[PDB]
Amino acid sequence: MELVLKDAQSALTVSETTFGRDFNEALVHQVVVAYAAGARQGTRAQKTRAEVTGSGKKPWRQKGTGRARSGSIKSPIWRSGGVTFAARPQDHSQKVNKKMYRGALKSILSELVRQDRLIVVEKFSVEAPKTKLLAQKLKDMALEDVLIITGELDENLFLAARNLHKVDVRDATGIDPVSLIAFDKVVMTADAVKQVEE
Amino acid sequence: NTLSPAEGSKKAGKRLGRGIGSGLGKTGGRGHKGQKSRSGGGVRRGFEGGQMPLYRRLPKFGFTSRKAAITAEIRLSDLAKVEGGVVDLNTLKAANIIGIQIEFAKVILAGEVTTPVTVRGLRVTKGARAAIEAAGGKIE
Amino acid sequence: KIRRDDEVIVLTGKDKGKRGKVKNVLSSGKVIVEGINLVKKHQKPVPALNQPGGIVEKEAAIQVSNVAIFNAATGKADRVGFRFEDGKKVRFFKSNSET
RNA sequence: CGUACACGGUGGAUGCCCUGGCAGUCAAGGCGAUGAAGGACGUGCUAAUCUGCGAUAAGCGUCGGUAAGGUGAUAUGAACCGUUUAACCGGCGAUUUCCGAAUGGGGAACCCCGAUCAUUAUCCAAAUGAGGCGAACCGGGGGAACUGAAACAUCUAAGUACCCCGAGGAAAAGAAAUCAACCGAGAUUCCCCCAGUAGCGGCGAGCGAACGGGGAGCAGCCCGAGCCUAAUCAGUGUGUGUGUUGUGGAAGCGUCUGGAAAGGCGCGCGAUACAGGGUGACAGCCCCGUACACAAUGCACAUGCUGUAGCUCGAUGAGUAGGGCGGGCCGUGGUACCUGUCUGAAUAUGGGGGGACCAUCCUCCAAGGCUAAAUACUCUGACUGACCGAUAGUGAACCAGUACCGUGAGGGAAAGGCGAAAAGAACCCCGGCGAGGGGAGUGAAAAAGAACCUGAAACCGUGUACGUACAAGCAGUGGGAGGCACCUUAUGCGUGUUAUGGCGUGCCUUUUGUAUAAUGGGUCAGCGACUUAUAUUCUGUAGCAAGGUUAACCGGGGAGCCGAA
Repeated sequence: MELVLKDAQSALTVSETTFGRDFNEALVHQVVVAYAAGARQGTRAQKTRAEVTGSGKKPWRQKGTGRARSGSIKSPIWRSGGVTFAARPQDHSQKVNKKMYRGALKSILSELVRQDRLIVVEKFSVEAPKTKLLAQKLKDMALEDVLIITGELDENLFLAARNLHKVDVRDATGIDPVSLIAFDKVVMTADAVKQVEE
Repeated sequence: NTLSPAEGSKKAGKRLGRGIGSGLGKTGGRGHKGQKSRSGGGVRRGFEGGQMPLYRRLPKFGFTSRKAAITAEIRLSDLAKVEGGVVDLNTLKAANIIGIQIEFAKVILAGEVTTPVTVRGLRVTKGARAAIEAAGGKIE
Repeated sequence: KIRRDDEVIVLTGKDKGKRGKVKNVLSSGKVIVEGINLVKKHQKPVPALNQPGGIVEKEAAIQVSNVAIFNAATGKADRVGFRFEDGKKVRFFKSNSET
């Protein structure tokens, strides 16, 4: 259909855009919890170039273990080494995929074209220097409660929004599901929508 | 405001698909239950990839053939007609998905649409003689 | 911050109004103001609280939350004593806002 | 004496807290003959431990910082130090016993000297070196077995475990007598891929590359003579940035509840400052602190500069290439590499190589040498964690690697929480008593009084309800009679236990069959056993459809893989 963009005055209408991809509310809830989990530590195992010197290391008995830098790894015997059991790649994270992670990235982009969601803002948004101006454009927008949700834009990181509640600025190029939905929710700009198309 | 956000933290993104109750790999939970193959199931798995063998012993055996030139490169009429134009000999094939690090091919008239472009190839079959003759050009 | 070199003015405890110089600051957060003391058994002006006991922790134990050093605001407290060799601290002391 | 409960106890679970662990990340990274690390013994007015020092002994001096208080952890008594500005935190210098590499000699810390090897050598130790330590990384040698092959002698585990020698903060390799899709690439490692392909193998099980391509990082150069000189060498001056650590400082309203608000409700404010802590209860605006800025230290590497100094001609290295005998090792196959014994060439008008041998193309030239860059731990500093929570987590949040065990190597625990404040029970009676008891006092609460928060179960005593010394045994169900006792769940509606009567042989594995003279448990609580990557083959659900997915590495890539006869 047609996604009504908004001006700085949060005008009723501007241009139009949209994303086509069967949005799945089955594709906007955990993923980033997995991001929230997986992004924080995870002892892989073999992933490391650690090697063995064999005997003759230093005048002393030093078992030829999967050593590296000055401490052993990989070997289940020493910490940070690979787990000796079965079914879990990293630490306490959710095993899984490259496609669903992306499928969620596509599906999420579609979530934007939903009534009870965000709204597209004109490019001029990136101009707003002060933060207070944003709060107003968010008030008249009737989405001030979205501060509990999140925010986004295009070109460069919005210094005026970064301050705002739970705001983790991001650019249309590099946006992760987490950004597209700091909790299956978000908000973007005109140019951003165009850039994200790719 | 300065209140415990109704909720605005991290458990958000998306359940891989259906209600993942817990991490995969779960079958017969902790404790005792089935999840296995009763009888002589234990110390070692059943199969191995062979047999006694009664079937594998000496059936109508064969052998390991010598490496071949590794022809057989689909070059169909059309998809080479409703595309580009003339000059489609050994030099302009990379454009199309017809380019094996090896050699040879063959023409398979998937379509009949006139072209009437010419195509070398280094191979030929019935239909390769037909067309590119009624349409024009010369095969090598 | 609070310094034993600063004069304080009680405002809540039964010693409300008394003026005096701090005698020492403890890591616990309790301050002892010179003047705020108790009367021992053999009539000895020694700082402490009140209840029967044996070996004991001296000091009347005052809370910084109910004391009154400098405190720019509409209060009943008045003047308070305060280093100088710093110089930069003199500028702050000269400002009705800092110290 | 059986059961339930009540009061008190035992015990210590549980709930909450935690000055500890576990894990990850960033930064930083060597110490010693001007005699270190470690250990011993000492040192504070009293000090036994720990820590710090060491006989100038938990300290002395200087500069800077800091700041008015302080005399380590211990908040004791006495005393003393500080504004001739100490305590406390940072550079440089002085002092620095004895043993210890020690090295004169001997020795379980005690008594008398450069010991031993070696170089130079004025051959005098005269001038020097080595001899030790250090968590594990790199290199060079020696080299198993259990085990797998469901036996075992090849093979496999292993070139691993273990032994020897040595370097650095990093090591090895390296400019091609190469590659061999070519009118082509073109130093060497490493990552991804190529490959689980070529190849090996009782060809049984298993074993297993490389060229190339895509990346990271890029640098090429030295030995006989002629000539001459801006490479090198010696010395001088001497940072920026960055990284680590340290440093500067003000401010609190109204109503209600409360012992006290950091509560609830109302109103207001700051934010290049939407970290954390403290303060009588959940304080971004009460205090520290955080932006900000400053200072110290390390970095010190480099750059600049003084005097040195190009370039040219010819050749290019034999017990080697190669062959034979016997072995080791390798994926190496008649086609890997190396050792040992014997034999033994030619030379660029030459020779080697392109996975078999020998004569004809293409490539490149050994038997001499050097060479920057591309990462890797965690001792140490800091940070973080959907990690654990004190029979959890490191063995160690409490004296822990302590108490304790063994001749020794070695082995190795348990023990956390009073209260807002100790504010820690004055005074009195009792008693052998600073014990304890009574009374009394403090506090919101001691039904906090000190292994002291909360405080369960097994269990103990007492007591309550109800039985009960003719009574037969799962110890119930239903029916009908007896009573006694209690009316916080008023209604001919229930409980506690119970007299009497009809029935009724704990609970778990093995076994054809167990109640069973078949095995296991005295009771309790806590503890206590199917998990990882990859690959293959199905299934259910979901998206899109001859196309589809990428891997290393970049939001791009399509290498490559599978499918398409």
